[PDB]
Amino acid sequence: GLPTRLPSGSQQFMTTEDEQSPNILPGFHPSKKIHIPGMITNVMHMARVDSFIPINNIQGEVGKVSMYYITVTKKTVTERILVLPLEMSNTLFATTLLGEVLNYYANWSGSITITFMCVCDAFSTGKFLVAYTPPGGKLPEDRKQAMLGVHIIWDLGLQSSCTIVVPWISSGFYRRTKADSFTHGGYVSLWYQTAFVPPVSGGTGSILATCSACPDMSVRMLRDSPMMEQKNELQ
Amino acid sequence: GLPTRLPSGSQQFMTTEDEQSPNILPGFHPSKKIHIPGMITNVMHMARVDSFIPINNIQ
Amino acid sequence: GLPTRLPSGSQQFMTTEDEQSPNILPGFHPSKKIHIPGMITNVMHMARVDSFIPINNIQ
Amino acid sequence: VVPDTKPSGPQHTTKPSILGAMEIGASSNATPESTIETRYVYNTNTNAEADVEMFLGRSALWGKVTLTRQYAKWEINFQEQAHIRKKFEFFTYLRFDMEVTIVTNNKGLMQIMFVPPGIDHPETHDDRKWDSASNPSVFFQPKSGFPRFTIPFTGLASAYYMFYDGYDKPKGSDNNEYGIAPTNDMGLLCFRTLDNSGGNDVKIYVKPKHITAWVPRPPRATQYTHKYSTNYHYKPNSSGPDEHVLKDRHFIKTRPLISSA
Amino acid sequence: VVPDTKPSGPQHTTKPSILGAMEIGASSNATPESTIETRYVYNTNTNAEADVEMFLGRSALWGKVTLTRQYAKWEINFQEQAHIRKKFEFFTYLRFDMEVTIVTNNKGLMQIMFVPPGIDHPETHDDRKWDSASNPSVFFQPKSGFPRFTIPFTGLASAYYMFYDGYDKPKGSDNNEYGIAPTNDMGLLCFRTLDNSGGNDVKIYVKPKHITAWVPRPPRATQYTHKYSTNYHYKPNSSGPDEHVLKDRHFIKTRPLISSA
Amino acid sequence: VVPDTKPSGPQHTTKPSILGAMEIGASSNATPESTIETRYVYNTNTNAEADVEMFLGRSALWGKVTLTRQYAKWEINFQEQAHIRKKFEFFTYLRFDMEVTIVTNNKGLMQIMFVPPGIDHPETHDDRKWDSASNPSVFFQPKSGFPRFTIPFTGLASAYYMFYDGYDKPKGSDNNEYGIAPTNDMGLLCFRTLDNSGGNDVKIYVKPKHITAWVPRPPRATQYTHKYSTNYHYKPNSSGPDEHVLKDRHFIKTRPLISSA
Amino acid sequence: LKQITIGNSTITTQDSLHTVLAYGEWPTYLSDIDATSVDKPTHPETSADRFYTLDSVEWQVGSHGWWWKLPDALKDMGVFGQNMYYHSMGRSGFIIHTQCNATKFHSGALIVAVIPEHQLAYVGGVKVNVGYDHTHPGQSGHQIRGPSQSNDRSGGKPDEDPLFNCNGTLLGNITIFPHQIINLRTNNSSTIVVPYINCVPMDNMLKHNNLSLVIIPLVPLRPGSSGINSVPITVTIAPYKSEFSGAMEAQRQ
Amino acid sequence: NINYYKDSASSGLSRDPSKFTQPLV
Amino acid sequence: NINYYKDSASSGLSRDPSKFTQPLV
Amino acid sequence: NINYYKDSASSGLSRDPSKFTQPLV
Repeated sequence: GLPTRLPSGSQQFMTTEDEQSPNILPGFHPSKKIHIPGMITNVMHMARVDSFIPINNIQGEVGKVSMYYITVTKKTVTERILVLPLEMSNTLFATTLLGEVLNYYANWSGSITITFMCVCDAFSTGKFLVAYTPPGGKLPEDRKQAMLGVHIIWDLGLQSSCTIVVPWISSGFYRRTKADSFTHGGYVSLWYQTAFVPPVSGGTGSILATCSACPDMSVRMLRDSPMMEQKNELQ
Repeated sequence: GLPTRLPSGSQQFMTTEDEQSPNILPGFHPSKKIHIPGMITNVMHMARVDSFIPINNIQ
Repeated sequence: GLPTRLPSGSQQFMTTEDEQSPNILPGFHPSKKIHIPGMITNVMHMARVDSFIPINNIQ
Repeated sequence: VVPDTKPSGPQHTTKPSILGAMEIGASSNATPESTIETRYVYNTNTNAEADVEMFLGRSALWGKVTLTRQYAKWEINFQEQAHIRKKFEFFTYLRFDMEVTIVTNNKGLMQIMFVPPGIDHPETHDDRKWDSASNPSVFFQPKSGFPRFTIPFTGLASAYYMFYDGYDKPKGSDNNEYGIAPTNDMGLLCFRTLDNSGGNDVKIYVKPKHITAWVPRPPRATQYTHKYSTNYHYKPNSSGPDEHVLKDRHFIKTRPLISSA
Repeated sequence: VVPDTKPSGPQHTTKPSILGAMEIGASSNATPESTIETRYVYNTNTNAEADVEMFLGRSALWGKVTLTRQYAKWEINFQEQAHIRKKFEFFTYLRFDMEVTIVTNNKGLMQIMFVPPGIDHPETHDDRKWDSASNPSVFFQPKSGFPRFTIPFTGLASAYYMFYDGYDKPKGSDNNEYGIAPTNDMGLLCFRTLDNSGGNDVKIYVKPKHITAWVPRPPRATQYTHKYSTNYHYKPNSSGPDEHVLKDRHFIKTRPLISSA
Repeated sequence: VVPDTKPSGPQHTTKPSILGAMEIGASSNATPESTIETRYVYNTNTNAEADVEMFLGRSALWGKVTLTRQYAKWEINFQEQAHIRKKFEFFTYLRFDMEVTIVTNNKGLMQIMFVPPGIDHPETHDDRKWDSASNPSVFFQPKSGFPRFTIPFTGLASAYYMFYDGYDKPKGSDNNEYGIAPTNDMGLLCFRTLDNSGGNDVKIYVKPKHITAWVPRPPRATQYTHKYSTNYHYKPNSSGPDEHVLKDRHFIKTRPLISSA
Repeated sequence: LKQITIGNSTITTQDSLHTVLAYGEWPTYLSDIDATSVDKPTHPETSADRFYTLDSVEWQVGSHGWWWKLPDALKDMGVFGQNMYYHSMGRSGFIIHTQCNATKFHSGALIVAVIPEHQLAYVGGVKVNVGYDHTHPGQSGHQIRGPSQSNDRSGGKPDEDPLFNCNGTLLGNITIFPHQIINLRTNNSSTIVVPYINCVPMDNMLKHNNLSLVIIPLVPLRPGSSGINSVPITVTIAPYKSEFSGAMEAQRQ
Repeated sequence: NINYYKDSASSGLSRDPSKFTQPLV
Repeated sequence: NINYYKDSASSGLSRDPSKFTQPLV
Repeated sequence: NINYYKDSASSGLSRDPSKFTQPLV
């Protein structure tokens, strides 16, 4: 007999191992593999498709389609319209394609895209300042403070969608998915740059927002997702 | 000792596996294989011979 | 089956052995190894740095 | 690996790589080199833990059974455990061999008979149908071993239907069955114990391997209610005089004020 | 693999590839290219699961025994379990080595003695005949292991007789034995337990390998009644005053009306 | 190996290789060839047992737990066992994969679920959270086996912080957490028993491998008091009217008289 | 500008975007390497492949959406429908064209998506398969009617909540499907080309609906300064590279 | 293709339809 | 890279994003 | 030198003192 030894870890069943198993039903011939359009090879390719953010998820809107847009108007003074804390566990991102893929993974490291679109008439125009306050920085609460971080300024005309690329600013190499105080991601605040001027006195505009991942986004340490529960028994 | 591991599925008896087994009665010499006409190699060759259908199977 | 034997010392856990173990979390990619100054490879390099002796250790 | 970051100086361009269009149904290619001043960053992360093989190939739990009189039965389906049913309902069509492992706390001598579709299974232990000639069966002693065996892709099509928008009988029919229920059955496993020793809890861990997912979908955003049924309206209290109130059970949390989070 | 389908346009031929003859005792070669308009179909299915080796080589159950006083005996034969006896009675002559596996729920230390033909077996446990010098025996502990051993082809002819239309003694003899009963005996297995621990149920799973089937036959279309006897008239109630009523027990179901099914 | 000793005759040199300087912060290179008359000594000792790999790579005990109701939980940390916490606190930054072995005196069927950071663990046995789809889990039977699995380096930085001189929240914050506590969490292991057989004592032996230590430090010269806290003032008697007396618990022994030892 | 010509019919647009090509594949015929029946398939190619324009719907303030099942919507549209009923099997790609134009005073948006296997959820409660008559409404479409506790529950009515895609998945993640948006500010139409997406070469055109066209008013329709409070939406679908096989009697009754 | 028991009968499983369906002269 | 069961289905785990994110003509 | 688990992190144990004792310019 050839001398073999059974080290520790050799009569166990680890769910995430990679072993070969005896084929029950031998000689079995599976049906042929035909070309079905749309084949996917990587879930990050799902996490790179823009999906709307429920930016108006207040207690009266969840469950209604009106939780996907907020209403902007002509105000004399600048105001903070909207804040999106970069937390891939926050219900803003944790329900989109980006967030619902990233929540299966404990860590994520890359750059985000956020595409703002204004749905209003053809005569309404306006400028907005989309600022991203880097990690460690307080929520701006004044446009003079918000415009010091990574920001852009997008017009409104003949083209309605604009993209702020939240760059990868971090100390560590990976940012935890469940947002904590050590790896927090900062905030993305949307400010009236000059106004929103509609063609009438009380006109309104409805702003949407989608999120996706840049090609350099990565994830690691697959886990359970907190975005699914089972309390009952499926019968 | 060479390190080996026993993954799951390695003290079981699956009826439809393909393993080698120790020959009881060693040195045994089976009787010679003569040419018997009609050898079959595949049951589908039986399934390709016409057979009558009980088409009037009423009570 | 290839004949193997399990000598003594082959279902045990010795704390100071050197074995391979199945990687939980496969596909996991560790963060990159950057150049941190001061890397040590041997504790005797610590034992070669002068350190004061408590020569007046009276009560 | 993921691509490296390229450097980017101050640009004054007349072709904005920022102003895209959400209406055209295409996502933006805007990398941070388009918005800010980047530095070259040798970036070597991989999404190797995200590809379908390593995403789904993890041997989750698919079903539990309980040996009542040294006998229990389970029809193979991923529809009972919501956590893995969601990861599957990510995609529309899936093609995979599966590797079944049985974690039983029983002690003694058990038998698993994989009953292919269309025949009668043993309705109890010490049934005559257990002496089978062709139904593949697995014997094992739970102490010293976890039985495991691979079922190749038994499809009757080029893939599995995770969602099926059709019926199996023509229009005027009466017992039409919506969904994927008729599209496929993977047989069933009949467990029995020949001894009397151990417990009755049997867990069936199934690992999809050689996966090939085909059409992505919006991941399920609501707790399930039934199997094969993709309903989501939960009827919580069938007894009380509110049975006609249907909870929703989604995962969208609300925040007190926008522009403050 | 199976052959591909060839294309076939509209044909106006004077040699009909449809009109054959059933009387000539030959089956028709009519492939669907002869009747309709086909398209080329790259067809890659295999009948690999149908060849005799993979059809019969599946280790079915051949016999059960019960250790009465730490002792039980079984004479090797496929005649007791109808499901495998039918798959064998498919063919007339069969030549195969067989691989015997013993699934016993006993605990302790068992012994199997394969008694070759012509000698006396141990009539009980703790018999003197168990201390044998040449009868091959198998010891095992049922926990941690299933004993398995191959019996090569012990034939006294070039094959096994599944059906034998003859007798073993000349005409005027008195105890003539019709059938395959005298044509071959494969010995017998004598089981005993040296301890007292476990149960008494022993199952003998036998896997025909290196098979070579020789003459096809009409598969058995009636439930068996005896072994080695190929009777089919079942005498159901021997006690009651109907013992001379013989059921048939076939599997031909009847339909209410032809031309309506 | 260590270098050989070179010979050295009587030297009358004007460059003293003895008179150095302690103030310059550099240790002296004075080998015994500088002070006395040496002989050539083929010296072949190795410090191979002192390099970081063989110094720390020995699979020490990291934590104990006790299965209360077939359930116990342990968050991975080296902070509870002082003997290994000291060997780690030798260095400032450490980068290592770790190999976890579970020495349990339980009998039956146990399960270990390695819960990655950020999700909810099962708060008890027979919790619904045990049926997980992606949390890697380890099943084993304690008799016949010690379960072992490697956790690669899960760092969120290029190394582990043994000491961290910072906080995680900005200045005005209220629940700031000093030390290495927020810098990293390695998840946690949830143990449960599916049977009822054995004891409840579970020991977790963890072996750092592929180590790369980064900044040496003065080894801890005082008994620990808390975890993650690097306090050393022990408050021995919290009850009595001396609670405000803090022992020191160092290891410096005193001698009766210098110049006499 | 744009112009799409299939047999016998032409589509023209003036403020139109880039045509979406579902999953980057054009509709093609069934290659021999992928076919599984033996009978020769039929190719209409000019009387089936043309733009059948279904009924126009009314986009008001408070309209929740409409979904059309395909190829069920075309079951009575010309020789395409006639072939659907006379052949055992069939496959076809489509060229879905949506049309809605209001003004430079109106506002709003529509998320026009194409869901393969849009297995609809039951309108709630007990486990009941949705009725056949409801997931096969024909060309008339199906108005979504919005969520409520008072929706009828009899006969397997499908789910009426447009936020949960009527199937349990959140809207806004619908953009993973081949989709487009009709923003009345910028464009007034949407074109989508969809191949035959199904895990089997051909299947019955009546029992199974591969695609589902879903139009949801993402943002309501403001009339602005103009007394026009509603705009008609028209859906012009055109089979393309359609082929049927296995002839038989009409599967009507 | 190894045979561990150094015997032919110990191996695993080993591996023209006109004899029927056309048995004519 | 050995396959111990001499079968394809018995092996272990096996091993362009523009189909989405850009499905334009 | 075989690696049975086909992974780097699964291997066994892997394998200038002047940075200290002389950190001068």
